[PDB]
Amino acid sequence: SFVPSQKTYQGNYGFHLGFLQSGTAKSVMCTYSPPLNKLFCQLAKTCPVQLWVSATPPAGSRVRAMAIYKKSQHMTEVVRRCPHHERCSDGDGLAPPQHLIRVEGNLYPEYLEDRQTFRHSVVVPYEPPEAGSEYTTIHYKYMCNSSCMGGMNRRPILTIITLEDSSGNLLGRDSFEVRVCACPGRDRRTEEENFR
Repeated sequence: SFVPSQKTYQGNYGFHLGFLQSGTAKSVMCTYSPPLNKLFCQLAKTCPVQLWVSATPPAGSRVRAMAIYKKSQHMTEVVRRCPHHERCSDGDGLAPPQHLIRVEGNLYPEYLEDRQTFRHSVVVPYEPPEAGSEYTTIHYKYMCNSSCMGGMNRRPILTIITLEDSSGNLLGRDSFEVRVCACPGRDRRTEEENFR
């Protein structure tokens, strides 16, 4: 499958991502590492992701989330949930069972499959920040740990977030690596130490 672009592009609206500082306590369900530009999260737990812009994009703007494998040998393979998780009864009535990335806390998600590449993505309308806020938050959930294919260790993934207009045209792009794991706080500390 043709590999989607992962090139960061702030664009005309200075679009980029942000993440709350969550620390590395073993109780943390989701934590982001700036040095690794990597999100560590527990299976099916909500992950707040921040959207920042220098100016509000036009009406009808949309935000798409798509996962792609990080290893070159895996890049052309569509990221899907493991057969077991897909068969698991955890559906919310909105997301097809095969989708790895889901949105929580948004009334308007659209779960899509590209007719050519077969890649999945989930899109929600872009909304400006709430009063007193400089960013907008979208809550994502990763519904599979890829345990059936060697886990995140063998099958690391990246999430590509794109700001788009109502017709699907690119307005901005950013991305981050994601590791679904048992103890996010522990994994981050270990990987950051290893990085050093």
